[PDB]
Amino acid sequence: SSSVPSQKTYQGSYGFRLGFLHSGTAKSVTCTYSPALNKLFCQLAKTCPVQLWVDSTPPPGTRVRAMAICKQSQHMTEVVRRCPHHERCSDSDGLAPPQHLIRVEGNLRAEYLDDRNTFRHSVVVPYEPPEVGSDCTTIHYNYMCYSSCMGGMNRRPILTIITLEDSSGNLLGRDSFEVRVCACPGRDRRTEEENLR
Ligand SMILES: [Zn+2]
Repeated sequence: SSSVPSQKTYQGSYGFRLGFLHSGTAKSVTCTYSPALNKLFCQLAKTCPVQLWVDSTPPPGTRVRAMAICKQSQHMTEVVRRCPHHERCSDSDGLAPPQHLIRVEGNLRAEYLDDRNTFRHSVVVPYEPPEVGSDCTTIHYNYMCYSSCMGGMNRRPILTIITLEDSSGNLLGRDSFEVRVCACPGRDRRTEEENLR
């Protein structure tokens, strides 16, 4: 009735870790990642490219799961879901449950899970190796509530946990990042980094 997934970074046998575009903080950026904060800033329901880097190719049937949790210990048993307003909106892509914060864009093989025991939401896709001309695999995520949505992200720091799993669900790798969904990611990142003095 209470639990939390592990957030322990784990590179594993295949050298798994995340990467992000180096987009800077101009006002026009639709998303941007802060290395100093390990924090992705993005806009509501827009493309967030997240890169999967491995040193060696994982086995057939490997999968990539994303799940959101509250970062603070006093809230980590609370399931992260969309707020009442956005859950009722007509923004369904035909695949994602209306309550799920995290969607995958542009992948018809995305699978969405309400865990039967923990009730937590996640979205999982097949692992694909990098395409011709690329050195990493990119997943396009969408975050479907704002950080300020009460009943949703609740103005709480939220962590996204990305896990590399084998076909049976066993852990092969894990990485994570804080996520802020906001109107102007470039300005918000530069403002939060200004305090790093
Ligand atoms: Zn919302």
